[PDB]
Amino acid sequence: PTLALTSGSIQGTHPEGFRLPRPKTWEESSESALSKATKWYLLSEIFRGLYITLEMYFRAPYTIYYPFEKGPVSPRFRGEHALRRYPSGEERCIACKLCEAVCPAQAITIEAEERIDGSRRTYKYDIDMTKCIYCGYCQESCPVDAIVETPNVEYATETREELLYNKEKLLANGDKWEQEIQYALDADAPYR
Amino acid sequence: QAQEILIKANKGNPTGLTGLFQHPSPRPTLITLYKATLKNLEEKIPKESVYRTAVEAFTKERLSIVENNEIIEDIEKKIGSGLVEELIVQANEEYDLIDKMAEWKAWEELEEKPLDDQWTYFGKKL
Amino acid sequence: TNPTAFAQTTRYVKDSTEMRTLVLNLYRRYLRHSRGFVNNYNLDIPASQVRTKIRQEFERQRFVKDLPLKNVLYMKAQMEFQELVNFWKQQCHVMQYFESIKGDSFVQKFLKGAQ
Amino acid sequence: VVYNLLSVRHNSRIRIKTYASEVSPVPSVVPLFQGANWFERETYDLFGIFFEGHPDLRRIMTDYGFQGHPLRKDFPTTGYTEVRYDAEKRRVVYEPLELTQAWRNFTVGSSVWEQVGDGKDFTPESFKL
Amino acid sequence: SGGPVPVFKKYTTGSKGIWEKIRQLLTLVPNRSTGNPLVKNYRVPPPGYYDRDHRRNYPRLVAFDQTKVSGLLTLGSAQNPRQSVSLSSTLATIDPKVVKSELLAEGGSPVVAPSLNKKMKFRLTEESEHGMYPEDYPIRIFAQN
Amino acid sequence: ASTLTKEDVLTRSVSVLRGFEVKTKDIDLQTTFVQDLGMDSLDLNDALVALEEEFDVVFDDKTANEIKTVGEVVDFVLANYLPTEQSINHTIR
Amino acid sequence: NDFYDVNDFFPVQVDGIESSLGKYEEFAKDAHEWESWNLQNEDHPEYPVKRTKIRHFTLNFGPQHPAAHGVLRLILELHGEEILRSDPHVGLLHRGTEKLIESKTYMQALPYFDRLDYVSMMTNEQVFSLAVEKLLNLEVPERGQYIRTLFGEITRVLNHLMSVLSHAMDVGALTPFLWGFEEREKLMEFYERVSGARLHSAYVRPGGVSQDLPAGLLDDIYMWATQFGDRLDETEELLTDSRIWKQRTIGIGEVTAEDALNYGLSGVMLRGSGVPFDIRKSQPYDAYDKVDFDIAVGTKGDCYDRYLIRMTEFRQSLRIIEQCCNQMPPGPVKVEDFKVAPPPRALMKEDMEALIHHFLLYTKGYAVPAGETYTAIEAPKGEMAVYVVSDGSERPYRCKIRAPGFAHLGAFDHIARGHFLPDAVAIIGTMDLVFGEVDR
Amino acid sequence: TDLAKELVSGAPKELITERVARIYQETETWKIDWDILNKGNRWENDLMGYQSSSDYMQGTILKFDTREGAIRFAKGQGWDYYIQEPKV
Ligand SMILES: CCCCCCCCCCCC(=O)OC[C@H](COP(=O)(O)OCC[N+](C)(C)C)OC(=O)CCCCCCCCCCC
Ligand code: SF4
Ligand code: SF4
Repeated sequence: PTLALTSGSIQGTHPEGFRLPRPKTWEESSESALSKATKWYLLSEIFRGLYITLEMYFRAPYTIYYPFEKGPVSPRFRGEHALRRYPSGEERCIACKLCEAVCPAQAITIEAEERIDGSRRTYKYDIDMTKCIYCGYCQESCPVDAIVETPNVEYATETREELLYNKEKLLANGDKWEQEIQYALDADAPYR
Repeated sequence: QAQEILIKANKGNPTGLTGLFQHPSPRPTLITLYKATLKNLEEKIPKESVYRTAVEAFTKERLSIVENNEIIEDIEKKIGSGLVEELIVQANEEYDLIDKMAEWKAWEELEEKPLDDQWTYFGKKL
Repeated sequence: TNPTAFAQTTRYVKDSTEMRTLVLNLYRRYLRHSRGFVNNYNLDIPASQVRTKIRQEFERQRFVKDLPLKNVLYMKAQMEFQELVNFWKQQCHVMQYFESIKGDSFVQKFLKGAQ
Repeated sequence: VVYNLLSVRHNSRIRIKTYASEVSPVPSVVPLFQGANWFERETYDLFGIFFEGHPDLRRIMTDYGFQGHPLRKDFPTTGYTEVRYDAEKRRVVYEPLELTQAWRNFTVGSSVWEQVGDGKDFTPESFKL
Repeated sequence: SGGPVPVFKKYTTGSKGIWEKIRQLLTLVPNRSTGNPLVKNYRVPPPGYYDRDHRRNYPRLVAFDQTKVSGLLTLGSAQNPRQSVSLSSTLATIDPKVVKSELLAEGGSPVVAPSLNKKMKFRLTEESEHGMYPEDYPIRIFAQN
Repeated sequence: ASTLTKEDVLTRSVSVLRGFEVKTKDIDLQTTFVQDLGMDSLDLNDALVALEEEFDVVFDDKTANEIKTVGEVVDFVLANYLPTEQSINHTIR
Repeated sequence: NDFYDVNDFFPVQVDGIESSLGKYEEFAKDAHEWESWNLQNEDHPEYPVKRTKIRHFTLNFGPQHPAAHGVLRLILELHGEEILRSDPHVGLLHRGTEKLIESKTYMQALPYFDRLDYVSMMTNEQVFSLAVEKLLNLEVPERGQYIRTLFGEITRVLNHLMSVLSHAMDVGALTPFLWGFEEREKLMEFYERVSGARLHSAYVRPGGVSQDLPAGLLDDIYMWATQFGDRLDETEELLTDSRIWKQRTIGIGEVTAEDALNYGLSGVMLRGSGVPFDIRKSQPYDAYDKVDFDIAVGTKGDCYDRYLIRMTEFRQSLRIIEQCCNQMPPGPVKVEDFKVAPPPRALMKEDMEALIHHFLLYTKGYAVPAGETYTAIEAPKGEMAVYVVSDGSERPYRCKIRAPGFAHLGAFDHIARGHFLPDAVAIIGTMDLVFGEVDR
Repeated sequence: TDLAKELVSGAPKELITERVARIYQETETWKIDWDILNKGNRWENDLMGYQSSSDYMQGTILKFDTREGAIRFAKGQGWDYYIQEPKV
């Protein structure tokens, strides 16, 4: 049976000893007047605070030396978008427009047609890196792993126009970063 | 008749919850305010109003349990609605509602009827 | 909680005549602060110009008819008063507020592109 | 207009839902809860709903002098104007909207079939005819 | 139980040689580490249909208005049987013995608001248990009991 | 002290009134505002605010709908004229 | 009025003023020069004093202040150094998130939630994931809900380090800020190993998580746990018992438990006032019922109490991390329904059924059955909740987000009234403001 | 219907006059969208071939439920419109 008879609940029941005890008065302090005055006047806690800070003065700092050293990276790192390529040389991408649909920021622009050989490829593939959010749905959406994000981050540019990646810029990165992307994929294959 | 009932104190011992001082003489003051609640029902709220029946279902139940128990701890535990100081608040603000509910005449028929389409979400009737 | 300077409760006025008097006092309130709006926002137009533009603002929409839509127009105009008097809008917005603004024949619109 | 309430005492939540029109006012819940003083200003700013009895209702989320209430369905997602800097005026000025790339609409290839049906009832039998 | 733990049980850079004994004499708390991770262990090897369907059986959306509300007190229930039909008139003329079982619970006692989780029961704890601040600090620690 | 008299208000009142579109250029105490000068709501407010800028006296909401003649405004300024408090430098030195 | 403004002793009737050389009226037209002939005493309460309403010193605690966690035009009206009225101007970061979600699918709307609070990411997206899961009527498997509990705690440590230490830094203690930020760098490594990006981990998706934990992550998570235990101790060395830290915070910003409920405060600024309520307990979710932990409740409702609660939240969170590492179950990490989760790439290219759902998931998205929901979770700031209306479409119809920092900033006027300008910084710091979350 | 609600919606003056909204039906519900602009609806950007636009109502579609409900809305906002009856 519950306390619904009294319009109460077991939830409304505060725990035993919930209420506060009586507050102390000046005659109910353990440390005598002289003991409290010495800590107060001689700055006992501040001097302890100083000493603990001085402990850290004799410890090795965490600082690393960029750009001579880099911080760690993971095979799942999401960085510069890049268009991959088959070993035989033919482009991996077959122009789903799965790319243009998933992209949350609408940073992917694809236009495609029949190639001369007839195999389905795309002649326009632009990424607005100023509009992208480096979400990662590029890499996840590809049924042929054609678009992947390299572990690169050092590509800051003077003019914003350089941040509009057309197909050739994406293909240049795909060749330039191919061996590195091999490290990333072959180290993340089991978990996908 | 000019009376004054202490709802919450402004000084004294804390009660865990901030800004909620310990009530000096809660137990009879709870009994007084609980009794004054039942007087307010008999003057304002009609008989068939289930709100009137719902007030007595716990006001009489609690107020009876308060009187038998003479320890402040036992009043909370069996009622099971928090501290004694909070139990004062629950009785007091419920008393005001009896004044306001009667003013609204919330025992009557639905005052404003909704239109046909108002409570239908995306075409399919709820 | 303490409400800010030049605040009014949002009330659904159920009288035609009371709304008439509320507006009339409001129009004077803008004119009383004519000197301030020039000095606060450093506007290029003198005090008489602001009153001229304020009058052009108040003369513009005096013929509304719906009381339920009268309160809404009085509510938001109160916010415009409160935002301006409390010096909340930036300097640029007031300068561009007064800096806004005859058509052309069909041949003129046909040639360049119309709309 | 929705009202989510919390009962720390009884450990439950409730949802008061009262309709409102573009012109029909809604009484303010400030006299009950002072915590809706900022939750109502957001609702007015993004919808234009007229709240009756608010101690001070005004813009809280949009720009000063903004025109229109954005969270409406007829309000375009891109807005009506965007700003830039005009060197001759020597100030940052509003201007009519211009998009170098328009918001492509991909809803056209949506579902043409039914997705979900009635489902399985779970109503306790004490609340049936 | 999170009691004090020595320095040599924490995966961190330590002290080798007499400097360990120098550290244990100067440092206020000898069982704290410098915080630098163990280069020899930490990150050493780098990372290189109907039977199973429920969405289609989602609970339905049913709304109960004054018309259907009145029907439960008069006709009864689909388990224990007993247009615009207004409730207010029904409450004005109906048997209170219907109320004390249908509209109310436990002899007319008001229904306490249903708990989002019944088993949220608290107990006050003590310093020797949770290892937190002593009593003078102005907080108290609660547990799930 | 209040150095304004009735004539001083009356003499300077006309010049402000001569600065706004008035049906007749003859304005005195007996002259009205809405009738003689043909001023509606918005027209009359500008003149009333203008006299606030020269006479430095604020008109309240109670008198707003209760103004009918120009003599009343002239007499009102005298009952509601004070010199602005001068800082410690101006007063005593 | 608007531009300027204008008794005990008996009103004494004195008439018939005379001098020794005539009457008052005989020399009335000459006595204005005679300053000793005036009849208006300056001490009289009814004496006409007309003074312009010169406005009080209104400093702008504006956007360009290091104390601000964003762009906040905090219009403070102060006389002397006390605080009379405060009117925060939020909106300087209104990106219009609620407007944009209505035009994007349920999967595409997830990355918006990591950008609400810059520090508590996986908790933010957990509340939208739970909201969609509640509507989808699908439940995450066990190992999925344990990953969300573990990274629920790590996120809380990440958020509280930003909240407590900046609050300590804004007071003036620069050192604890830098000691803790190395731990955030150490904790952000865990985010980057599972998801890929350091900060905005679009990891907790509706229907479990994104990808399984990398091998050996538990070993590295646990190893940090042993070392991290000392990091709080040194933090408590320079803050907890220091008298300067106590002075700056004790009795500063007193919030009553009854009044905290009135303004709808939640999180630390509701247990600071004494109410022992916690959402992780009131509504268990995502393997929080399995673990055990102690909540902290204050007694005075001031900044120092909320500091102690936040410090306790460090150790209690570290307590769960040990339990989550130990009690980790095996199995899947996301619901094995191809309609709400991508199929594995080993199977997408082998099974015709797998490829179809991969193609259909990313072009049209999954459809959420109609309804409405309001799921609230214990965010590090407080109660964060989303109101989501499902219109049977692959895009949500209404997405209102309850930001705990939004309501708290509203109660700034109630809290900061009567304190001094330095106490304004302490009050803001203990509110744990992140104006990305405030202006969602 | 008689209410000049356009003074409270904050919409620009061009929506009342120079724009036309179509009330169509794609198979159980009705929709409203605005007809395209004469010129400047879509011009090819000369930098990257982006589909630029000056029309701010191109991406807006309102999903209604019943025909008379849509017509009520269009009259309420003071919108010029025409109705396309679907073929049986
Ligand atoms: C005969 C003995 C001679 C001693 C001479 C020295 C006295 C010095 C002052 C003692 C009193 C005191 O520091 O007091 C603390 C005062 C006032 O505290 P309060 O307002 O009383 O609050 C306390 C209320 N209690 C009594 C309930 C606790 O504020 C402070 O925290 C000041 C902090 C000063 C920090 C300076 C750092 C410099 C470091 C130098 C080396 C690196
Ligand atoms: S990473 Fe994501 S946001 Fe960026 S271009 Fe690819 S799909 Fe778009
Ligand atoms: S998903 Fe892959 S193949 Fe398809 S369009 Fe994108 S890059 Fe090309």
